[PDB]
Amino acid sequence: GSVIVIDSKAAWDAQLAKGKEEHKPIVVDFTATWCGPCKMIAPLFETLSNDYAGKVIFLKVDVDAVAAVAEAAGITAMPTFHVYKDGVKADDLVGASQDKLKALVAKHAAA
Repeated sequence: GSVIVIDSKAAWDAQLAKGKEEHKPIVVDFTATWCGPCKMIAPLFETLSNDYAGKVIFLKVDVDAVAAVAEAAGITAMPTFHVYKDGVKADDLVGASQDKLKALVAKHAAA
């Protein structure tokens, strides 16, 4: 896919600012290597990044690799998906439903 891997708070801030400047929504997958359903839904997140390439920005945050971002985002259960617009959180979805992830991305690609 074209998912962007976040490796630091500085990278996070730069991506959120990019989505603001471009007026494109950002969808973020908060994931962990130990999370079974996270690994199950990762292929779909990749496919969606291709399907919406150029329209929606896709980010990935490994919560243990970038704990400062996971903490600031208030993560507690996984998978968690966030949508950012204008640099701030606009929507979220917690859980491994593939139908619901598809619907979240479709809603913001059309909004």
